[PDB]
Amino acid sequence: PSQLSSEDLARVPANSTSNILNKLLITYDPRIRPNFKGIPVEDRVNIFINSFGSIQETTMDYRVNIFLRQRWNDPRLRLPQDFKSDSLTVDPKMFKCLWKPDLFFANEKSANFHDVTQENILLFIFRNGDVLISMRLSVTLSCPLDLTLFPMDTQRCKMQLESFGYTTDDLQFMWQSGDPVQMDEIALPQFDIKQEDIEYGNCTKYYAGTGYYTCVEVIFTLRRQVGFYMMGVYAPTLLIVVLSWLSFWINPDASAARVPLGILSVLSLSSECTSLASELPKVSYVKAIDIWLIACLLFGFASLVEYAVVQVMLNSPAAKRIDLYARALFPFSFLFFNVIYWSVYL
Amino acid sequence: PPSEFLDKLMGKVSGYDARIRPNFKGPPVNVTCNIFINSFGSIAETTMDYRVNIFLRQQWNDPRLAYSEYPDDSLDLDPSMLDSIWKPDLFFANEKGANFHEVTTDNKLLRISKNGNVLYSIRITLVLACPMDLKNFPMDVQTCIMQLESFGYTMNDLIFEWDEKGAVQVADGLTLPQFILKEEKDLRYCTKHYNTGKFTCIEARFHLERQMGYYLIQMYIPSLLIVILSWVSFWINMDAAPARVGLGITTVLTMTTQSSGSRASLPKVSYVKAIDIWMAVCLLFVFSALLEYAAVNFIARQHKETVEEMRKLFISRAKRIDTVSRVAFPLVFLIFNIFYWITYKIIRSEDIHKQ
Amino acid sequence: PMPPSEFLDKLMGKVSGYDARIRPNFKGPPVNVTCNIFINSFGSIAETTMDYRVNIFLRQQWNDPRLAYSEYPDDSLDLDPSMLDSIWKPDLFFANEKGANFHEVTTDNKLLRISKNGNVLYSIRITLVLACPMDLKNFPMDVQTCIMQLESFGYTMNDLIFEWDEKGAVQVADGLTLPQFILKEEKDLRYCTKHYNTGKFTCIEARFHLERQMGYYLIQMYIPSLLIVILSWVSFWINMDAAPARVGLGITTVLTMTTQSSGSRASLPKVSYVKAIDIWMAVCLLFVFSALLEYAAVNFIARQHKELEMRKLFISRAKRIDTVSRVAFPLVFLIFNIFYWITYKIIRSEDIHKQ
Amino acid sequence: PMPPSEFLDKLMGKVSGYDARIRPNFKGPPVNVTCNIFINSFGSIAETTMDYRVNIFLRQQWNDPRLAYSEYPDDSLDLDPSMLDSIWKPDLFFANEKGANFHEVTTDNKLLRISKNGNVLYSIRITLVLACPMDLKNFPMDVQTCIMQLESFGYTMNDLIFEWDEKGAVQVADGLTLPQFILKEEKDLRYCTKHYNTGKFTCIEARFHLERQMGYYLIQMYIPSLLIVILSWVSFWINMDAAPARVGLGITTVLTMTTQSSGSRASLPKVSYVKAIDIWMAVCLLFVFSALLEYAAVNFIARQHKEVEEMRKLFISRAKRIDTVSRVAFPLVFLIFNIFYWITYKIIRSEDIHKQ
Amino acid sequence: PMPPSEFLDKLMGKVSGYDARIRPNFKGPPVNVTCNIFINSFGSIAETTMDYRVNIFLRQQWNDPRLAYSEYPDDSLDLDPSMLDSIWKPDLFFANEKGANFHEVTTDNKLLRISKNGNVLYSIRITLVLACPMDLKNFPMDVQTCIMQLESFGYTMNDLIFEWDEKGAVQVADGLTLPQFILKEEKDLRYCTKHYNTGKFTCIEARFHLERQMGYYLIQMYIPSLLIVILSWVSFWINMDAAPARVGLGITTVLTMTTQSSGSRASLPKVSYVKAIDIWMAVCLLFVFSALLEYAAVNFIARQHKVEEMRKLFISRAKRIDTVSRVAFPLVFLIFNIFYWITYKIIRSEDIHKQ
Ligand SMILES: CC[C@H](C)[C@H]1O[C@]2(CC[C@@H]1C)C[C@@H]1C[C@@H](C/C=C(\C)[C@@H](O[C@H]3C[C@H](OC)[C@@H](O[C@H]4C[C@H](OC)[C@@H](O)[C@H](C)O4)[C@H](C)O3)[C@@H](C)/C=C/C=C3\CO[C@@H]4[C@H](O)C(C)=C[C@@H](C(=O)O1)[C@]34O)O2
Ligand SMILES: CC[C@H](C)[C@H]1O[C@]2(CC[C@@H]1C)C[C@@H]1C[C@@H](C/C=C(\C)[C@@H](O[C@H]3C[C@H](OC)[C@@H](O[C@H]4C[C@H](OC)[C@@H](O)[C@H](C)O4)[C@H](C)O3)[C@@H](C)/C=C/C=C3\CO[C@@H]4[C@H](O)C(C)=C[C@@H](C(=O)O1)[C@]34O)O2
Ligand SMILES: CC[C@H](C)[C@H]1O[C@]2(CC[C@@H]1C)C[C@@H]1C[C@@H](C/C=C(\C)[C@@H](O[C@H]3C[C@H](OC)[C@@H](O[C@H]4C[C@H](OC)[C@@H](O)[C@H](C)O4)[C@H](C)O3)[C@@H](C)/C=C/C=C3\CO[C@@H]4[C@H](O)C(C)=C[C@@H](C(=O)O1)[C@]34O)O2
Ligand SMILES: CC[C@H](C)[C@H]1O[C@]2(CC[C@@H]1C)C[C@@H]1C[C@@H](C/C=C(\C)[C@@H](O[C@H]3C[C@H](OC)[C@@H](O[C@H]4C[C@H](OC)[C@@H](O)[C@H](C)O4)[C@H](C)O3)[C@@H](C)/C=C/C=C3\CO[C@@H]4[C@H](O)C(C)=C[C@@H](C(=O)O1)[C@]34O)O2
Ligand SMILES: *[C@@H]1O[C@H](CO)[C@@H](O)[C@H](O)[C@H]1NC(C)=O
Repeated sequence: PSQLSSEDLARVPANSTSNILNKLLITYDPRIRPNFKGIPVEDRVNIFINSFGSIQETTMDYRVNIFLRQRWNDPRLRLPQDFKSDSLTVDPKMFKCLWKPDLFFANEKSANFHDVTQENILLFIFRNGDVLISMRLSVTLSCPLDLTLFPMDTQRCKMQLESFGYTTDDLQFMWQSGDPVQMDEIALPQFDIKQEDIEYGNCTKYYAGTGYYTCVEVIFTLRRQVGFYMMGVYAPTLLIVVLSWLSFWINPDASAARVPLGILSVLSLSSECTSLASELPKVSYVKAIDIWLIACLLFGFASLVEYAVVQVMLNSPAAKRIDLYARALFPFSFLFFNVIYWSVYL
Repeated sequence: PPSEFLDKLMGKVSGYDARIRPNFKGPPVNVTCNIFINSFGSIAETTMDYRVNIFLRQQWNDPRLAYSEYPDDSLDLDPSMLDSIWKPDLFFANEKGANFHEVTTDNKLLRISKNGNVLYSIRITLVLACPMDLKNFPMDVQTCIMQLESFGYTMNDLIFEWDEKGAVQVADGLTLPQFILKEEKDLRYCTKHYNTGKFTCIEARFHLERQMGYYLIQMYIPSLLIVILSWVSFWINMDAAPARVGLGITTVLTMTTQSSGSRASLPKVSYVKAIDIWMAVCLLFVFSALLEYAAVNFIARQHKETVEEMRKLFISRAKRIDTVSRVAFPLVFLIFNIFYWITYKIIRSEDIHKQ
Repeated sequence: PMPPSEFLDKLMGKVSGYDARIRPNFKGPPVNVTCNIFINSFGSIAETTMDYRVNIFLRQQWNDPRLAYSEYPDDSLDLDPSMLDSIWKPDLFFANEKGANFHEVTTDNKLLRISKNGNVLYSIRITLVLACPMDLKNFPMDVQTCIMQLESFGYTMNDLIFEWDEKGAVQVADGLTLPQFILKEEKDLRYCTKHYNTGKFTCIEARFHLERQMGYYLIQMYIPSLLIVILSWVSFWINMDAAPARVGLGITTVLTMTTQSSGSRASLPKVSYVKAIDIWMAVCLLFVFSALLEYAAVNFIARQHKELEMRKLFISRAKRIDTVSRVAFPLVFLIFNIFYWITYKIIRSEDIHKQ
Repeated sequence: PMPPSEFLDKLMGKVSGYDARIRPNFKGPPVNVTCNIFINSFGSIAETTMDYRVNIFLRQQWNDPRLAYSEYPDDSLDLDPSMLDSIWKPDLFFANEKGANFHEVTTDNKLLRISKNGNVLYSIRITLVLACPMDLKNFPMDVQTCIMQLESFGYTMNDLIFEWDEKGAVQVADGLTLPQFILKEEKDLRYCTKHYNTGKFTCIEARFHLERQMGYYLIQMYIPSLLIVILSWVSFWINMDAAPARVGLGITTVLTMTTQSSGSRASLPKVSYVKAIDIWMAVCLLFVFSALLEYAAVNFIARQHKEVEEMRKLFISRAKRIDTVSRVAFPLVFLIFNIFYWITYKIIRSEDIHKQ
Repeated sequence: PMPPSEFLDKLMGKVSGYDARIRPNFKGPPVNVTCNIFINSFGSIAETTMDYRVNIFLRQQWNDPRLAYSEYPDDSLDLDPSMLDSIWKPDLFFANEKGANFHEVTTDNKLLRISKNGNVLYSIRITLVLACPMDLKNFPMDVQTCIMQLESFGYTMNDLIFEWDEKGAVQVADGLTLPQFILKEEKDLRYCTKHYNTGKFTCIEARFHLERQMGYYLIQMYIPSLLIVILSWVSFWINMDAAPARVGLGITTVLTMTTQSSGSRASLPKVSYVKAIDIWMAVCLLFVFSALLEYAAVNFIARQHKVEEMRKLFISRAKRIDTVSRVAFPLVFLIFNIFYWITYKIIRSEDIHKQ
């Protein structure tokens, strides 16, 4: 519909989009950009965060639902004072017949539009010629993660909006002056999202043999909640260390009792470490949680090595000094480690 | 004739512009909404979502689509004709992935009355987002949310209303496997404001109650068996250090695996849940079982250090601890159990008042 | 001698005046549609999601007076599948359907045949994932009924009525064999007309009776469970004073039995009722727990002589407890095994009578 | 002498009067279509869902008298892939397909070539998720036959007949070494005509024989099972009166075998017949279980004397002779079992190899 | 001066007589297409499925004589992406591809530029899942070669020939860091022409060399394996007459080690050749297994004594074996460790030579 000035246009209604919009788009070519061979277009961009979530660590991505707003002055699309209203709120189906910038998310993994009952798009045309197109999009963006300091880490995730076909001489993207990213009252399960967003901007890309292209970036600061890992990792490992100390009160001559206590404690901690690796990606650097697990394994290992010394001393022909000292120092040394560890990581 | 009429109602001669809303430059059009729930299921805690199959019906009076020449009222039209008429742009704001069916043909209905009322029913499958409060996790009630908003038309053009009679209808013999869907549904008006303007929205809430049968058989009973197994140690010989220590450690380690397994399904939340209290106390009881033999072993060996009369006192002390423990550990567990189950039923009673 | 291309425009053409929008016999008796299905593949039954997937050929026959030809002397004229776009087709859809799709591997998998009287044959290849509610009171050895519901979305009982074919309504592919189920050769064809707010709609239902095969479950859960029970019994022959060996033996069997029960629930839904497998796993756990429970009594009885000829009687009592146990535990298990299988067999017969 | 555009319109154009809706030789002999298969990619054989994936090129040749030309001297013409929408193309669908898609990576992946005599060569890139029934009676040392059925949905054999090309029906790629299977060179080509109430329809079938590679199962299944059986025999050298050690050794070995057997069934479908792997695991489980019974007997016999000195010595001597014979018999009987198990399955496989 | 819209119509239009069905330079020299690739992201390398995913910009350049323009002074006029249908484009496609899709975020992600000489530049945003056969011997320390094949389905080498661009054929985005792999900067551009029964078709190939980071493998498998070997050595300092203690220690280490070996196969595909992680796991099992036989010999030798001189001799031999084992077992492991790494280091060096 409306292509080539809606063919004959024999119909004669009275002062509707049958007349106004068809008269507006009688000589409109969506293939030719506004202000052809002249000033590059300036496209104001806004985002509204419908839902933020699904920060997956295995694939290092997150999925967001947003509304994309754009604004650009179109000289051809000027209301000829026929309507005293500053807006038209035309049918959403009309987006196909008007020029639109070729915005695309450079870091995106998968995108889909949404068709609940109709196309989820809003088109507005002000009197001066400005156009406001809104669109409902669900985008899966890619976020590189630095998992050092893992249980207690902060992560910056970006969103880059750039053009694919028009260079910086024809099309230019900029962020809206006031409130560019209007978030929603949302809550994340495992993360905390601040209201301070770094509107970095620039990001202008240079590709060899094609030229410069415009880009705009919005960086989101996410802080991880440490509550889950307290109950999940730190408390279980701390418990197993306490069981390891129980051997120091069990009889020195109870070889068949203390030895199972030592070995089953060490092997239980090792299995707990393996389970943690399953969710995390196969990174090659050490994480903060690892220094905790190494020390817990070291204390577990040192309990069994302590008994081996006792068994040598008893059979060497006393050994009660070794056990008595172990009862005091082993909790005491663990206390110092905890003080240094938590203080270092605040 | 039938064929000629359809052209007359909306065709090239008619001049019906599908791009102009009814009552243009005038009062907003009134939209009445119906929902019939054909299927409810796929409630996943991990992703905090649920899936529904519904029939969405909309009614709006269109003055242009008024016919007097055919005597019959509410003549049913062909589904394919729906491209020609103006249809409101409904969408589910809290939705995640929607799909039409088209199993053999478009699952759509169209009816036009003499006065101009339109009825437009479509079959939709929806994956909707439901935020969940996983406190009181085994004994909880969850409110699901379904929001119908207009993306393109403001309050001057498009207003939404709920049907007075039978707004939400549930199919007969619909049984959720893990939940009990209550028969009281709350309908409210929640208008949305953005920087573009005001947009109509209507919301329907479903009150769901979690069935307690599965968790009792599969979580509470297995946990209460390990605690009892620990108590067997209080009858094993005091001198049997390999046996009681072996029995002690096995129970504590097994309980640790069960506690981790319980939290495997539901998400990684940063608050304390009801199941966590139960597992923690169970871990405390089994750990205290391991920590009672250690005190008995130590108190006994102290005789070696009136040497015989020193020997008697220590040996008696050890036995007393074991005998007292045999009745003490079940009794304290019993007192905890009655406190645990009474408070949560009280809290559950408060929750249904909120619902 | 009529040209084929020219004839194909005399019907289903602009010159013809055939309107696919208007149903046959407008303002008159309902259209009679006979339907057949061919079961090309059955499988992908999933307990967790309570659905199954089937690939079928759906044939429909209705009499269109307009599509009557006399120039060609052929009894029937197979036509190109592309022509189906220009003919009125009933809006059949499946009410229990979760997902369905068409097949476009090389061409559209459709078949149209038109007879001289005006009959139409319209065969479509479809694959549907159908929802089946399941009753799991007996997790093995049960009979599950899977239904297929074919109804009209937009045409009421005044316009479109669906009927099953008198002969061969459901035909199954030669040599179809489900891996874990047995499909019965008797299929119940009934009527379930639907009433909604928008009117009454035709619906026809075909149900399939599926019987679970016991071969897999016997060698993978029942025999492993039997091994754990018989392993526990050897403790009665282990030395009475060997506390580390017997206590370690008792606890290990009980904990492994617990894991085996946990393995069973992996593929099952979180149902709140009691299943048949739960009875077996509970009784097996009861036997192994009792064997550990027995040793605690023997240990408590045995040590009494030293703490308290009284020596001989206490020792004698402990040995007799072991001696009776060596025959009591096997015999009592045997009585349970006889009772468990025979009671459920008559239950199986009762469920077989109910189909 | 003729512009290419004009030839494209003069033949099969609206002026020409070629209707793709009517098949060639209407009210006449059946159209004969020759078929070819080039296997671009074979893999993703999944036991659990009993399917496999394949990437193929499907070539069909059929003689159309209407599509004949004399204007151009060339024997053949590589026509544009986009203009296929006005060609009459036979309907071909796969009876055992569980899923398929076209490929649109950059353009339409199709080839059309029209010869002077009217022959048409039409090639398509397809990815097929085909379903094959699998025996699994002998999970190791088995040969599986996969099926590809090419049949017509709308045209009966009086109209459309499908045949197999005389030379090079199925053509495998240069490599295409499957990780878990070995694809035999010989491929069976058969006719399996289908009969329905609608009518009789043509169909052609190609069977592929796949032999499972035994290297993975030996390293990761049989050898771990062998280790536990040997580990059990260590109990026949430990002290006779060391009840915690020997009973602890016996239980840990038996329970480990149960978890090893449980691991194997995970990757397999829930079939209701006894597989070859089941017989191995059962016999190995029988051996390790019998070791536990051996300690039970010697423990009972040793203390039987208490329940004068002459009886005590005889019982202890009786107890010790059990240990001596056990440490020799248990390896030897397992050795004898291994010879019977492997030899029978090889002769069974060899006879099946003749069948396959 | 002359209106922009007319140029769109006057060139490559109905008035122009441009035919997109007919390739440039018909009945003449083959069209030569130069290809560029810009790798936006590289990742998702999966050994199990032997594939990897990539996001690229595919640029093609060819010379169409029919598109020369001299009316406008400017060169390299950007066109609109929506009008690419009427442009003739080569039928490039990927031979080893398993799943590919276009990108439609807001508009089509396509760029078209046309120079005055007729040269055309056409870039597309594509996401590729590409099949990559892998040789998984030397699994922890393995360099992997990935290939990308670009060849023509419908045009033979008489019409369409593909060549790699002289400057910057394969370009990698700045700061692209694979998670577990390292991508070498040297890229192999080869010609692998394809021959079929249909004919000969042009093909160009690009090879990528990927080195596997061994940080993860050392921390999660090698270091835990060291613990089990070391923990086994603790038994050599435990008392000789501690059969429950020492055998229990032996069994726990050996059985835990087997589970650790079974952990590795989870991600690996089922292959029938020996890998390098197998040679490590096999030797580690040998060391712990030989420790169990070490105590078994000591236990057997000690009891062999049953005058007084005999028990002196046998008891010394059992003690001597333990002291020798305390140095022999660590020493032999050190010898194996030195030989293992140096052998696998020289092989890795040759792998770099093989690229
Ligand atoms: C302190 C541990 C020592 C070793 C004792 O541990 C044991 C046994 C005896 C040792 C002396 C077992 C231990 C619990 C303690 C007793 C503890 C409680 C009854 C509660 O716990 C504390 C700890 C908790 O944070 C560890 C703490 O902070 C809160 C702050 C915030 O709320 C205000 C909240 O936002 C944040 C998330 O958490 C809070 C004061 O509540 C009770 C809630 C315990 C829950 C812990 C667990 C349940 O499943 C977990 C895991 O799956 C498993 C394998 C082991 C469990 C465990 O290990 O449970 C487990 O980790 O006793
Ligand atoms: C030395 C290990 C013995 C067995 C000790 O293990 C324990 C306790 C006592 C034993 C004596 C426990 C062990 C850690 C160690 C302490 C180790 C470290 C603090 C680090 O390791 C060193 C050693 C490593 O060289 C083996 C060395 O790299 C070489 C080669 C490199 O070339 C590429 C070269 O760049 C470099 C210069 O030098 C490097 C300095 O990193 C630290 C990175 C290790 C963390 C290990 C673990 C955390 O989670 C893992 C796992 O999920 C689990 C189940 C067990 C953990 C564990 O097993 O923890 C675990 O595997 O102590
Ligand atoms: C009673 C627990 C103590 C610790 C005893 O446990 C053991 C051994 C000895 C201890 C003294 C083992 C224990 C079962 C009990 C014996 C119990 C039964 C034989 C049955 O149960 C009764 C009790 C149950 O009430 C919760 C009772 O209510 C019903 C009411 C309703 O119907 C009218 C029903 O809608 C509602 C949901 O439930 C009902 C009469 O069924 C039998 C069904 C037991 C099932 C339990 C289990 C099977 O697999 C589970 C789990 O996967 C596993 C790892 C351990 C099992 C277990 O732990 O089994 C397990 O949890 O003995
Ligand atoms: C010999 C078994 C006894 C039980 C010994 O086992 C142990 C300990 C002591 C016992 C006396 C442990 C055992 C290995 C052996 C020593 C064996 C080796 C060092 C190698 O093996 C040989 C034998 C093998 O022939 C089956 C032989 O054929 C090849 C021929 C072809 O190559 C030319 C090859 O294409 C074809 C596939 O196979 C070949 C020479 O490789 C080494 C490769 C062993 C690997 C085994 C394993 C690694 O992870 C597996 C598993 O995940 C686990 C839980 C246990 C491991 C194990 O159980 O490892 C495991 O199964 O010692
Ligand atoms: C549009 O035109 C009609 C008559 O053609 C007139 O009545 C109406 O007021 C006009 N609308 C305006 C001027 O906004």
